[PDB]
Amino acid sequence: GWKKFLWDSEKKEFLGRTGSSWFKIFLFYLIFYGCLAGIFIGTIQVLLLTLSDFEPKYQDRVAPPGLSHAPYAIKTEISFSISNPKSYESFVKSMHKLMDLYNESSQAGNSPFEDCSDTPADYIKRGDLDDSQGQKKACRFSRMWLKNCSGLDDTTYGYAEGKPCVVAKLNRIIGFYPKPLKNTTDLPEELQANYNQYVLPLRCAAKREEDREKIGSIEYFGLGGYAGFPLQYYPYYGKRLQKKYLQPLLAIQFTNLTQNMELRIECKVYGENIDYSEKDRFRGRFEVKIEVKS
Amino acid sequence: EGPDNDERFTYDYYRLRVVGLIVAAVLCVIGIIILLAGKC
Amino acid sequence: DLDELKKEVSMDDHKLSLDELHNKYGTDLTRGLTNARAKEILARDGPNSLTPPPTTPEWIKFCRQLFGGFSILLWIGAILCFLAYGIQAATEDEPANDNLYLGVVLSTVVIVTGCFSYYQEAKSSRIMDSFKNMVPQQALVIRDGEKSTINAEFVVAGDLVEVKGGDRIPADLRIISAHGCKVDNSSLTGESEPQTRSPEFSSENPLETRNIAFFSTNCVEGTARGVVVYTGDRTVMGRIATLASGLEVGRTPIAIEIEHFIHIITGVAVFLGVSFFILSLILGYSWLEAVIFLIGIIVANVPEGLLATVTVCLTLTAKRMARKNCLVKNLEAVETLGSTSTICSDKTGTLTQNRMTVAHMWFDNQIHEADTTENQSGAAFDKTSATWSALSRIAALCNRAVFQAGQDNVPILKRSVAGDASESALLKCIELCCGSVQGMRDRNPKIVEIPFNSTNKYQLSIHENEKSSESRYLLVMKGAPERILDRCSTILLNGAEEPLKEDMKEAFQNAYLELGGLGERVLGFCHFALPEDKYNEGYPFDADEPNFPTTDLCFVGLMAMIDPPRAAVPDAVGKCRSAGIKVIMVTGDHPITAKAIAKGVGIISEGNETIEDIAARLNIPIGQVNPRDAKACVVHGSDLKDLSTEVLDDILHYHTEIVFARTSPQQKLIIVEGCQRQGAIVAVTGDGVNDSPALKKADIGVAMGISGSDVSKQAADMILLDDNFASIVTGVEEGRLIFDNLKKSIAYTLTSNIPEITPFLVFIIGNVPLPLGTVTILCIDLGTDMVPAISLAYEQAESDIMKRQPRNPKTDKLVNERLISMAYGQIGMIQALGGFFSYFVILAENGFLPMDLIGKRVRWDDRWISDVEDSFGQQWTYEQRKIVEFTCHTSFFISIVVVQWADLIICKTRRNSIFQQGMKNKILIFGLFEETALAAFLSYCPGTDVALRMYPLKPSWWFCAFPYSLIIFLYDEMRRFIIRRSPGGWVEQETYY
Ligand SMILES: *[C@@H]1O[C@H](CO[C@@H]2O[C@@H](C)[C@@H](O)[C@@H](O)[C@@H]2O)[C@@H](O[C@@H]2O[C@H](CO)[C@@H](O[C@@H]3O[C@H](CO[C@H]4O[C@H](CO)[C@@H](O)[C@H](O)[C@@H]4O)[C@@H](O)[C@H](O[C@H]4O[C@H](CO)[C@@H](O)[C@H](O)[C@@H]4O)[C@@H]3O)[C@H](O)[C@H]2NC(C)=O)[C@H](O)[C@H]1NC(C)=O
Ligand SMILES: CCCCCCCC/C=C\CCCCCCCC(=O)OC[C@H](COP(=O)(O)OCC[N+](C)(C)C)OC(=O)CCCCCCC/C=C\CCCCCCCC
Ligand SMILES: CCCCCCCC/C=C\CCCCCCCC(=O)OC[C@H](COP(=O)(O)OCC[N+](C)(C)C)OC(=O)CCCCCCC/C=C\CCCCCCCC
Ligand SMILES: CCCCCCCC/C=C\CCCCCCCC(=O)OC[C@H](COP(=O)(O)OCC[N+](C)(C)C)OC(=O)CCCCCCC/C=C\CCCCCCCC
Ligand SMILES: CCCCCCCC/C=C\CCCCCCCC(=O)OC[C@H](COP(=O)(O)OCC[N+](C)(C)C)OC(=O)CCCCCCC/C=C\CCCCCCCC
Ligand SMILES: CCCCCCCC/C=C\CCCCCCCC(=O)OC[C@H](COP(=O)(O)OCC[N+](C)(C)C)OC(=O)CCCCCCC/C=C\CCCCCCCC
Ligand SMILES: CCCCCCCC/C=C\CCCCCCCC(=O)OC[C@H](COP(=O)(O)OCC[N+](C)(C)C)OC(=O)CCCCCCC/C=C\CCCCCCCC
Ligand SMILES: CCCCCCCC/C=C\CCCCCCCC(=O)OC[C@H](COP(=O)(O)OCC[N+](C)(C)C)OC(=O)CCCCCCC/C=C\CCCCCCCC
Ligand SMILES: CCCCCCCC/C=C\CCCCCCCC(=O)OC[C@H](COP(=O)(O)OCC[N+](C)(C)C)OC(=O)CCCCCCC/C=C\CCCCCCCC
Ligand SMILES: *[C@@H]1O[C@H](CO)[C@@H](O[C@@H]2O[C@H](CO)[C@@H](O)[C@H](O)[C@H]2NC(C)=O)[C@H](O)[C@H]1NC(C)=O
Ligand SMILES: CC(C)CCC[C@@H](C)[C@H]1CC[C@H]2[C@@H]3CC=C4C[C@@H](O)CC[C@]4(C)[C@H]3CC[C@]12C
Ligand SMILES: CC(C)CCC[C@@H](C)[C@H]1CC[C@H]2[C@@H]3CC=C4C[C@@H](O)CC[C@]4(C)[C@H]3CC[C@]12C
Ligand SMILES: CC(C)CCC[C@@H](C)[C@H]1CC[C@H]2[C@@H]3CC=C4C[C@@H](O)CC[C@]4(C)[C@H]3CC[C@]12C
Ligand SMILES: [Mg+2]
Ligand SMILES: [Mg+2]
Ligand SMILES: [Mg+2]
Repeated sequence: GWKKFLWDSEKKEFLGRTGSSWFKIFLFYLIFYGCLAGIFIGTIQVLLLTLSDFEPKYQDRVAPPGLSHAPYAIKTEISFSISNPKSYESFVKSMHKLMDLYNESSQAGNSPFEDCSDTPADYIKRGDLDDSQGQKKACRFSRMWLKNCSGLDDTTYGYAEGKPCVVAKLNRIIGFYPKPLKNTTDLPEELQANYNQYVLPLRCAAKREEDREKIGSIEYFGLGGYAGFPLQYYPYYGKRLQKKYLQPLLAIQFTNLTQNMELRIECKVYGENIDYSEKDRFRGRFEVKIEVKS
Repeated sequence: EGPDNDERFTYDYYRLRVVGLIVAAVLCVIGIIILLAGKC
Repeated sequence: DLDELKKEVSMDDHKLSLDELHNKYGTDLTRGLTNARAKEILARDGPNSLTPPPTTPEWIKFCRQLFGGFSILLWIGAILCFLAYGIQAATEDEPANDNLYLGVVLSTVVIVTGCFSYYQEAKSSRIMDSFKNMVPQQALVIRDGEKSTINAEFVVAGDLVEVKGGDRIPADLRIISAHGCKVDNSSLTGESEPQTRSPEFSSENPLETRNIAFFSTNCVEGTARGVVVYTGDRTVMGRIATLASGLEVGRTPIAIEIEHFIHIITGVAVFLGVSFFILSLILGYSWLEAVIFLIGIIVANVPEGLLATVTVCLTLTAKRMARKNCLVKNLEAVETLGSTSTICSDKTGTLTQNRMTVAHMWFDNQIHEADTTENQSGAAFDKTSATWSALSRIAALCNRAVFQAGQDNVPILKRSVAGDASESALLKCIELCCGSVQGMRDRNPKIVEIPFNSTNKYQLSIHENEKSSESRYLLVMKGAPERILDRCSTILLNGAEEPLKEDMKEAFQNAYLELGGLGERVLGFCHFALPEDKYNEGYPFDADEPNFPTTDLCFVGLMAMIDPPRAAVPDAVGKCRSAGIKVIMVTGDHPITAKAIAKGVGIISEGNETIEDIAARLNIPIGQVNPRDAKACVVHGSDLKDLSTEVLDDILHYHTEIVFARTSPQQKLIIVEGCQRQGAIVAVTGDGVNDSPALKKADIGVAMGISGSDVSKQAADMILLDDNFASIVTGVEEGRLIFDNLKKSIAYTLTSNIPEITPFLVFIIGNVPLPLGTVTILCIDLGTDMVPAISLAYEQAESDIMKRQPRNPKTDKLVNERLISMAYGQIGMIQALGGFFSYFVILAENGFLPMDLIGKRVRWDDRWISDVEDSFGQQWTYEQRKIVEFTCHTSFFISIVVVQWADLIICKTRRNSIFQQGMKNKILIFGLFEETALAAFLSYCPGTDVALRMYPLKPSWWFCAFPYSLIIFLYDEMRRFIIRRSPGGWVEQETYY
């Protein structure tokens, strides 16, 4: 058994068959699998011929945009010691990775960058989603706009003396026009002052009623000095039609933060085509657990 | 179209679920019919 | 419980004297034992009652069903799942609970299967308990010189016991004085007729001598006395029952097939795991992760539903059998009949009816045959001549037996008749085609009768003649044909009378040898009209002197009789032989009768010949002929006792029609073992206790239900509640049909394996998002798939199953490499490709093109990256991309169902085409419809994306698996075509299961 079914010397068989058999089976499987591969490839090519290169056919799983930030928190918590420098390195490294893309050296010349209104403005339509006109042009976004959180002055961005920053960002969606709430009698409390129609407002607060008192002065930095996103940076025409495109950013400094205590801060954007979800905690709003333990 | 192109981001999943259920129900019935057709 | 001392043939102290017997056990031949001494012995060794069986608690046989070979594999699978969960819990934070769900599910599957199988075996046990009708019995013992009737449990060794015709022999007695006592030794020794018990000794074999009464036997006619020699379990049938209980059980063929099946499943499972373990270690992953990968691939290669599918499959075939009165105690004993290739049968009670019946009759120089079948379904014998009427008067009058009071309800053949078996057979035949004998008897008053004499060798009697025109006297007499022939001089031919010239005397001699050679017992009947002038109506013929003319009588005709076989016995034997099943007769009866019954039922085909037959046809000694020219052989038990192992092997290896006669139960067991030593499956069919050791050691025992003994009924595996022998043919047919169906269902549940594993393999090697989730694999293996696999059992035959030769056990298996090459190699591969196709389509329509999916799992899984760029530049949050992955799982599962449609259709038939067999199986159609309705329900019902994580699909996706399904159908169709046109070719020895 054990030895024979492995190698017999009368019938000159190996594992069961002769030399000419293993070849018949191997050749059959090679031809069979080859045909299988060619068929699968053909059915995938017709699929490539069914889709368009300038627009995703289905855009419903990304209708309400998200709200992400610059620091990379493992559990949406920012905890670091003001003494030990090797504590906030993971934060600054990320922050830097994000801002390193808005360098002026990158944004230069007429192409493909264009100087836009230094003050919030309206939408700008660079035509349809075609290849007729060449690569569209995107508005320039300077670093310096963000005043105390730019890594140009205090590389660390704040984390050095108990005053961290948080660069918020709106998720890029093709053909998405941000729309703000109108001036009518129904509008949140916060939003009444400084109603620049052209600005999408971002406002942070405390999750619990108690924490209000322990959170100090939320100082926002942005285009024009407002706490929002200028409507002029939209819409986004997609990578293929707008490579070298920069999305607006909003900096948030959490000055006067109580020491040695976990603070739950929820930031939220307001607008018509913006809706939140009780399941996705990053759809329109975001949560951060800051704790400057020193 | 233009600014108010809100329809480009909506899908009527409700009507789809309703129809898919009607169909599932029908297939289930037909099945039962075939199964008991002969024992009567 | 020494088995070798129980395997030995019975020994005894029969060859002794009445003085030696009384001197060995201690006992007064005329006064018996004393009550004080009787109680001293009763308490000294134990009551005369067999030991009850070894009770089996119900919790024990439940734990048995929870184990085995398949349930054990599922048990180890659950254990592995929990091990991997423990490792993930102690090594990583936020451990997914996928493994804990899969483990509790596997445990539940094993528990449910056990509950169902146990419930079935209990059902059979209850209907089995409704047959033991044990009524207490009391014996007649003589103590201190007085007769007393005491419970059977109080008889001891040494006291005197008296028996009377109609009672049961309590213990093993040593007859001391008898008065024409006869006993029925059919259950223990297998002797169809009543052997007379005489105080004298006659044969060296205790079973053949007449000075010993046995346990469980009954005294038919007469009274006798005897000293109890053996008592309690130490009796003959006690040692036989104890031996039966002390025998092993065995292991059916279906079980061995399931075992080798698990062997292959584990071979490929541990192979894929240890290999992808070394491969993962070669690509950078850590050990902690590789261990989980190994366990995951091993668990993924285990069929959770094949267990439930196989059990329900076998149960469905067991109810078809229960509908025709064939009950199986176990569940796998339903397949052993189909795999049998050598049936060892019993004669008395199994091959025959154990009831004497009038077979042939002689009259008007012509042999007439009578119907000897239970339900009376045959040919009449021409009841239009006067000769027959005179014969009916002779037999109906010169006969003293009468039906037992209160039988007005049972049929004419199954009623109780008080008397000898010959007068009973004659009474039944006359009452059958001549109406009520009670009026036939009161119509002619019996005047004087001279009982059968040992010297006269005849039974005669005179009665009045009911002719209202003839007041003469009628004289009738019956007896041995030779004696009666020497007392006649006339012959009633067609009514008139004629002389007894040598022409008819020779025709009578040839008729005598014709009925005699048929293994039947013949009797002669004659009558005469006494002249009323020499013997008036007033003269009384006292039985003292010659008042009747012994000679010058009128012979009317001979009447033979023998025990006939059951109705469907010849047809069933022929059907078994047609299927290539070797029929070997094994019985403890006289060879002169065994050979005749063998030739009459088909065991010894007409034309074949034995060595003695050749020596008789040539007129030469038997030591000269060559034994190779004889196809059939009659092996005597006495000769069987002195034979080596090789000799028995040669007996079965050179003789095709074998008949073992005068074989003891132990020898029966030896014969069964001699058949197994070679390598064939054996089925023993019997009824008495002598068959208990044969039914137990055989691969499958078949006990009779009405005519069977309680011991052989409890030691058998299959019971024939209707005593129909055709059920054996039905069983051998069903055993095959459900086998080809098990093969089809196994290939079905194994084809889905591949499109269920491949996703994870490409997940680790290619780093693409997870294609098939865990709750989907579960919704496939334990949901939709169950109904179709169960339906595959209802498939009819393709070719004649009762025509092909029995399957070879050493070469044709249940799960070979030809199946694995199809399910795991060709169909499963196409199904996996179809699933991946629907997958890529769903991700390409939402924005993730195939070029950007390779290399994303690290960020696609990360829970803190709320900005994942797709092929078009859009930013997707974590929950948004997860919703799409889940919708891809839902469509993958639906693709599986779509390809399963064509798989269930190509699995319906193994060789034949669909346009030939046909879609007449309503269950399969229902399976497809339900399989589709369930998938639509799981996707479209609200709250599923919350509970099970299955999102609705867009009507254009459901059509991504259709081309693959049609291709599967066309490929298998052309496959099942070259096999038909090219028999024995490459496609057959490579893809023919
Ligand atoms: C986008 O801008 C980044 C900053 O640009 C600077 O400021 C702008 C406004 C302009 O003025 C521009 O001209 C400036 O360079 C730019 O990143 C910068 O790249 C340089 C070149 O590698 C870095 O200089 C090196 O500094 C290290 C030590 O760095 C310390 O501080 C940083 C934080 O700033 C920490 O992350 C580090 O861990 C250290 O703690 C020096 O050791 C190193 O030495 C090298 O040069 C000297 C001569 O000076 C040689 O003798 C040595 O052998 C070495 O070769 C450099 O001096 C600079 O740190 C870095 N800035 C930051 C903030 O990281 C970025 O690359 C630009 N990206 C794009 C895509 O344009
Ligand atoms: C022998 C075995 C017989 C078995 C019979 C089984 C019975 C089949 C039972 C039902 C099937 C019919 C289903 C019809 C449903 C139509 C409902 C409908 O209104 O659906 C519209 C969708 C278009 O969706 P949308 O995304 O464009 O819009 C979405 C717009 N929103 C989401 C915004 C609202 O369309 C769809 O679902 C398309 C529906 C699919 C079209 C049916 C294709 C039939 C395929 C082969 C059969 C060919 C037979 C040939 C005859 C031979 C005779 C000898
Ligand atoms: C012998 C003869 C036998 C014959 C038997 C016939 C049986 C009857 C046959 C059919 C009955 C059809 C019933 C149709 C029910 C429609 C319900 C429906 O359309 O609900 C849709 C909405 C949910 O939409 P949404 O906005 O949350 O979508 C998610 C949107 N997002 C995720 C993007 C945010 O419902 C809601 O809100 C409220 C839902 C309330 C709960 C309704 C319960 C329905 C569940 C099961 C019934 C279906 C069984 C059919 C038979 C199948 C057999 C296998
Ligand atoms: C990310 C990528 C995805 C990867 C997915 C992988 C999915 C895995 C799919 C299938 C698993 C394949 C594993 C091997 C299966 C072999 C089946 C087997 O072991 O069944 C057992 C049979 C016994 O059968 P029986 O009972 O009838 O025997 C009766 C003998 N009596 C009667 C004479 C005594 O034993 C035999 O067949 C003898 C054993 C023969 C073993 C052959 C080994 C071939 C394996 C690999 C070859 C690769 C070479 C590639 C290079 C080609 C050159 C270019
Ligand atoms: C592009 C899409 C790709 C899809 C690929 C997957 C396809 C798989 C699904 C269906 C395949 C259907 C194949 C059609 C085969 C028809 C064969 C046929 O017709 O052979 C005729 C037979 C032979 O008769 P004979 O001469 O032996 O009679 C003798 C009578 N004596 C004895 C009285 C003389 O006649 C008979 O079988 C008796 C009559 C039986 C009539 C059956 C009709 C039902 C057929 C299919 C059910 C539909 C399932 C749909 C599943 C989807 C669920 C949503
Ligand atoms: C011959 C014999 C024929 C017999 C045929 C029997 C067929 C039976 C047919 C239908 C009955 C099915 C069960 C009905 C379930 C109703 C559930 C329901 O009406 O849910 C409505 C609400 C959804 O509300 P919402 O939209 O505001 O939620 C928003 C949530 N946000 C916003 C956080 C995402 O539910 C919730 O909230 C919580 C959801 C609770 C989940 C319950 C689902 C059960 C899960 C598995 C069992 C299925 C096993 C398959 C059995 C197959 C049998 C053939
Ligand atoms: C004859 C034909 C039969 C056809 C039937 C199909 C057979 C099905 C076979 C296998 C499927 C069973 C697998 C059980 C899956 C349980 C999943 C589970 O436990 O998930 C736990 C989830 C937690 O999720 P999370 O961490 O995301 O929550 C985060 C919540 N935050 C973030 C808001 C805090 O909790 C929840 O979903 C809460 C809701 C609990 C839902 C329980 C549903 C149980 C469904 C089936 C069990 C009964 C089946 C018996 C039928 C057998 C048929 C032979
Ligand atoms: C994209 C392309 C679509 C094409 C659609 C084409 C539809 C064609 C419609 C019907 C097909 C014609 C009907 C065939 C009737 C044949 C009747 C017959 O007498 O047959 C006998 C022969 C077998 O002879 P033998 O010598 O081996 O017997 C040996 C017997 N012994 C072993 C005892 C010696 O049978 C054979 O050749 C059967 C071999 C036939 C293999 C062709 C399979 C065609 C594929 C699909 C059919 C469509 C069904 C599904 C519908 C999908 C709807 C979307
Ligand atoms: C999306 C999924 C797509 C899947 C599509 C799969 C299509 C691929 C189908 C077949 C390709 C395999 C062809 C292999 C040919 C080389 C095999 C070979 O070297 O074979 C040698 C033998 C000749 O040796 P011998 O027997 O004389 O020696 C006797 C030796 N001793 C004793 C061992 C028997 O060859 C023979 O016997 C002749 C046997 C030839 C095999 C015929 C199998 C045909 C099966 C399917 C074709 C139908 C495709 C329908 C698709 C419709 C799409 C819409
Ligand atoms: C920042 O928070 C501090 C408290 O931590 C505020 O200063 C306190 O003011 C109270 C009077 O209301 C004094 O009793 C405390 O002694 C002060 N503490 C310190 C450390 O100065 C301060 O006003 C806050 N400043 C802003 C801009 O919010
Ligand atoms: C019936 C079977 C055997 C036919 C299989 C045909 C195979 C070989 C055909 C079908 C579709 C074909 C592909 C169709 C499109 C392209 C894109 C082009 O830029 C390179 C060639 C390539 C990649 C083709 C290679 C060959 C291909 C895969
Ligand atoms: C015997 C063969 C040829 C029959 C094939 C029937 C196929 C085409 C049927 C079976 C089930 C059907 C699907 C059942 C449910 C739905 C959901 C509904 O909202 C749109 C139609 C859709 C998606 C159906 C399309 C057609 C479909 C896939
Ligand atoms: C994902 C890809 C690369 C895996 C390809 C696996 C192929 C090569 C494997 C899958 C199933 C395998 C077959 C499974 C069963 C048998 C039967 C045996 O008697 C000879 C080997 C043979 C014929 C195997 C050859 C190799 C085989 C065809
Ligand atoms: Mg018997
Ligand atoms: Mg047994
Ligand atoms: Mg599985």
